[PDB]
Amino acid sequence: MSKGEELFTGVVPILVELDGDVNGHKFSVSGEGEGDATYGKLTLKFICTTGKLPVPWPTLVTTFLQCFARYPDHMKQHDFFKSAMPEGYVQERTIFFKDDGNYKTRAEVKFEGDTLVNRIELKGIDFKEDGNILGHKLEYNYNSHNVYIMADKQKNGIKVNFKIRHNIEDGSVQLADHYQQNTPIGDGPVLLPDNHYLSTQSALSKDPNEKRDHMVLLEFVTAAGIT
Ligand SMILES: [Ca+2]
Ligand SMILES: [Ca+2]
Repeated sequence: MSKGEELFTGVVPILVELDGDVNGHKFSVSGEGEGDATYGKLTLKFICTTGKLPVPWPTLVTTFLQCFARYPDHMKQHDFFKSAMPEGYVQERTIFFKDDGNYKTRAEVKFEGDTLVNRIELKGIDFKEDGNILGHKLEYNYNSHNVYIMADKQKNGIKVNFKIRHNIEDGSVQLADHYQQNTPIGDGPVLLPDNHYLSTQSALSKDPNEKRDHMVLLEFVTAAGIT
């Protein structure tokens, strides 16, 4: 019921490009993989191209593709993300790390030909030198979360909020509160959803032959909350 829905019935190649500055530490990440929205499935490999990543890889997972969520057929009228394609959407976030600094991000997600592209600028400030982020105290793992979606009708987009729980090496938890807004790039109509959420599961791993600083990500994203 959108033109965009049909762009995602098969396997779609994905590119991710991020430039970051966290407390003056500048870095870039390039990612490649593919997405199969029929199964809510994402498989991606990220590589830090400027050397060693200066923050923990788990802190960047949410920044590095919600147009690949599997929306059940009865919920397809609530898929804002695909409806903005191919022209795309801007995805903006503030991520507040409890007792620590914050990330501000701006992403443009759209098709470049047949390839779905996520281009990101990230700015992190007020981080603690011996905090869990700059001190690299977060485990290389990931929890499952619900991301809550609301229409923003006076902006023709959506508002999204959720809390990520990052495991800390001492057994504790680093909360990362996400405030998110998405707005279409083009001028065409989009689908404005009723309230609902995306259930997310993610698995981080390493490529045994890769010597560069990297992250392999397997994700499943499923819309829910409307019956
Ligand atoms: Ca450590
Ligand atoms: Ca309605």
